[PDB]
Parts: sequence; structure tokens; C-alpha cells
Amino acid sequence: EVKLEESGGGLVQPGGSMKLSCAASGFTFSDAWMDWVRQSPEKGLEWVAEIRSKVNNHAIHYAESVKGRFTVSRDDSKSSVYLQMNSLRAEDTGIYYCSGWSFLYWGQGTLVTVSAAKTTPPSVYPLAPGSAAQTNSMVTLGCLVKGYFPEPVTVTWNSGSLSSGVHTFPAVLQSDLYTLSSSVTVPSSTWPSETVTCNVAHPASSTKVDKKIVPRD
Amino acid sequence: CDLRVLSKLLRDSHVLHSRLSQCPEVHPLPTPVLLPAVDFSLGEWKTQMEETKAQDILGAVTLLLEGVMAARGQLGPTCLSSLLGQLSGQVRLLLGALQSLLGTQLPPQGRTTAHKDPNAIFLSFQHLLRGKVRFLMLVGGSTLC
Amino acid sequence: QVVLTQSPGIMSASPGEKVTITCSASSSVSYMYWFQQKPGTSPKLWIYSTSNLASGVPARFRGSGSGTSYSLTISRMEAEDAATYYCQQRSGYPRTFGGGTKLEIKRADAAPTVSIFPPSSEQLTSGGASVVCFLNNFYPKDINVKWKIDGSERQNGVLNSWTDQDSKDSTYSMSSTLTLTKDEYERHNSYTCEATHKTSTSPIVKSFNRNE
Repeated sequence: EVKLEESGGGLVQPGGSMKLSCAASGFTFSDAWMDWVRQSPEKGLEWVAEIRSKVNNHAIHYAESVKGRFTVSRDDSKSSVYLQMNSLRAEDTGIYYCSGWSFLYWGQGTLVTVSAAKTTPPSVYPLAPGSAAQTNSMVTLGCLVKGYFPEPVTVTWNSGSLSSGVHTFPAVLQSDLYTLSSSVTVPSSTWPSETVTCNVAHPASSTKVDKKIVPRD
Repeated sequence: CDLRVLSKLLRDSHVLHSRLSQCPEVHPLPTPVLLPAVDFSLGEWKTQMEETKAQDILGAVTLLLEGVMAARGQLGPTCLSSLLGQLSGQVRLLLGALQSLLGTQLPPQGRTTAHKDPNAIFLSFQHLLRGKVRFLMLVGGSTLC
Repeated sequence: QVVLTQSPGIMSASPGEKVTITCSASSSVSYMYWFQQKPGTSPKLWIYSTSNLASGVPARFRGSGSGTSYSLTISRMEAEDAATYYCQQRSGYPRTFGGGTKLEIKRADAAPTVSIFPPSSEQLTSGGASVVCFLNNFYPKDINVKWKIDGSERQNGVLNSWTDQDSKDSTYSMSSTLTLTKDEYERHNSYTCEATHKTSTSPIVKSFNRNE
């Protein structure tokens, strides 16, 4: 019913500026207090900013580590809340989440990478079993996603209908390029006799649908 | 401000309810709607801590405002819905006073009954304002406002 | 500037075990709030106002405490309960959280399921050669992987990756990729991926020769 969608994240360079948006639906937005909350492995969960409702006079509060640099606002008419970020530091990196009604509702989060590097799209590769294809009961296929920046990349299999037996591995940064892989294991009668396909997405325009097929001897 | 936000709030509230006879063809909701329980046995509720009691209410006004909206949302652009609406106006003053005192919003919560009868929604409001709220405006108060 | 501290930073338990996590506050707060978070999704409200469970939260959980010391107890836990739990306080601004308790699950050993992959024909066109090797659903997490090229150790060019505890069974998985230049790939024949694990003294070996 009630949903919140952040948009506006991705790459910004240190000392840049970036604006986050959040669209609410499925409840009376001008009745909600809103909050921004960011996450990273080091600092953990850190509250950033709260903006109160019309009835609560739209009172604003900021995290200390953010005063002078981030500004928060809303448009009731548009059911939206914003985080205008300035003079971004490397430590502002992390997933950013709008949360509504004092932490009762949470969006999906957007990843904010503060780096000087620019964007590289992935090179997408099919992993098919060795040509001495040792048939058995179960068989494992993969998709190798090599040299992209920044995070994230999503991988599904067959649009999401193939979800059992998939392992997508966290990316390793290698030298300013992220490599990531996904495996799937499926009963031998399903493949190749039926098609299994990995859908790679990389926000920054990339979208590759990679058919998995046997390699010619 | 006052401990009379409750009084002018209670006042403003009969006045709208009264007007529900000016509205031709008032139909008991096509869907039963939950409302912040009309229970008159709050002796034990009195013993609980000063903030708690207020937190139970905040939770109970949130469910109410939530109730108004959902019944006004089984219903079209009528006269009921139109009136069932400046009622929402009244609920919101209360919600703001409690959220402010408490420094947070809380979730929809507490013991409930369901009602198709629009009248009883106009009523749990007046009832909350007369009990739970009142027995927590009388103990001096960290003001109410 | 109220500081929050959560006790076992990390812990494991079995289905039917009592679990108890503690939040300590730097000064007195009137209530505690809790949130649950599983990997790759958003926190959710778990407990608010110290002792009220959230929509979605099973009766086996109970929140309690006052002042300076709170806790979250599960009477007899279930697998689905494995996550990170955070306390949060709201006594003014800033809002602060504790740093989490990772509650993981404990189980019997499983050997890895191992498979090896040669470079694709499209990676080969473009000048590169990664050999990738999956070692899938094992327990515990500690595993060693040796690449052998034409029978000798290869150490350089290896990237390993682990996943978190699986949600269904409770095992762990591993990716190992050795990468090289097409040229150096094509100057050798046998590429081996060897896994040593608690489950056996003898390593599991998967290989492929370059010439079928």
C-alpha cells in the first residue's frame, strides 16, 4: 500500500553537489514526518535529517556532521521529500533511504558513491559448463560481470522466475573496477532444452540480456 | 497555549456531527472500518506511566485518522465524505499536539471495534477526547497544546 | 549524543534456543526502539515504545528494559530470525543507533559443491581470460582454494568472494576467479581449482584441459 521510491543517486565527485528525491504514495504525504538515514559498513546506520509535517510546522533537524552542507525539504502538493547535498566528502558514501512516519516506512535506498573516478559500464560474460560437459543430475551455469564502476549491478535469471539455486556474489574491487559473478544450478532436464538467461543491469544505462547456450566443441 | 485545546476541540466537534442530518441518503459504510475502541473501564489504564498513557493515545488517534480516511475512501464525492473530512481537520490538530509533546509519530495501534455506521466514527473521536485524553489533561501536564 | 551499545556484537543460536540481546544507553531514555535488517534489503521497525511488537513481528519476540538498559529476547528462536538487530533512541536530536547484533545460525558441516568454468569466447575475442570456479553451499565458512596451472601453484591474479548465510539452508558460498591475459592463458593446458574444507582431509579437485 504505502510505498517510497528514492531516485537521484549514483556517482558524484568530492566537492560536488547531488539531489535525492523521494516520491511517496498510498497515504496522505502531508501528514507524514520524514527522515533521511544513510548506511555504510564503517559508520553503520546514521540518522541524517528529519522534516516534520504541515501541522508540526515543518520543523527541521540535521545531523551535526551534515550542517552547512545538506538541506532537506518537501513539496506536499507533489508528495515528495528532498535532500540537497553540497560539498560532498568521501565519507558521505553509502546507501541513502527515505523513511516516513518516524521510521515506520522505508524506501529501497540509493547508493551514493563520492569518488573522482568516472563511470565504466560492465563487460558481460556467459559461463557455460566445460565442453567435456560432464552431464549430471544438476548443472551449474554462471554470468561473469567484469570491470564496471560504480556499484551497484543487479542480476536476475529469466526475469526472476529462476530464483531457487542462484548465488550472486558481492563485488570485489580490483583496481578501480568491480568484478561480480552469479551462479545458478538447475536440473539437467531444464537446460539447454529450455533457455536460461541472465539479465544484467547497471544504472548508467547498461542492460544486457545474456543467453546461456552450450559451446561448440 | 491551553488545556482548552481539548475544549474548543470538543466544541467544534458536536457542531459538525450535528450537520449530518442536512445530508440526504446517508448509507452505513459498504465496508466495516476499525476505530479506536469505545471502552469505558479505564481505571487500570490510569496506573501506567505519564508518557505511556500519552503514547497509547497517540497510537489511538493515528488509527482514528486512519479510519476516517478509509471510510471516506469507500465513498464518493458526496456530502458525508465532504463532512467526514473537516472531521479529519479536527483529528489533525489533536495529532499534532500529541506528536509535538512526544517528539515523534507512532504507528496505528490499540484495541479496536469495527463500524459500518458513519455516526460511530464521529463518536470514537468525541469519546477519546472525553476519556483517555481528559484523564491525561487533568494531572497538571507537561502542557498539552 | 546519547550513545548506544549493543552486546554480543555477533552470535549464533539454534532453532529452539533462547536469545537475549542488550542495548545500553549512555544516559537515561524513556523508551527504546528496535529494527531488524537482512542483507540487501532495508531496516524495518521491529519493536517500538520499548515493548510493542511491530506489524509483522512474531509473538516469540519480547522487548523490555528501562532507563539505561534495554533488551530484546526471543524465547525459542527460528531460522527466519537470523539478521542484524539495531536499537534506536528518540529522546531528542540527534537520533542515534547502536551498532547491531548479528544473530547467525549454527548447524552441522556440509562439503562444498564445486564446478570450474573456462573463459568465454567473447572474453577471448577481447584479449582476456578468467577461469572461474564456484564452491557452493558448504559449512562452516572457512575454506582454502588453490589454483594449479599445468600442475603448479598459481597465486597471482586470484579473486575470492563469499556470500552471507543462506536464508533457506544455512550454508555459505564462494567464488574464485583467476584472471590472465589471453596470451598467457593460451601458453598452458590444464587449469585446476582445488578446495580444502573442514569436511575432509582430502581436497576436492575440479579441472579442465584446454584441448578437450
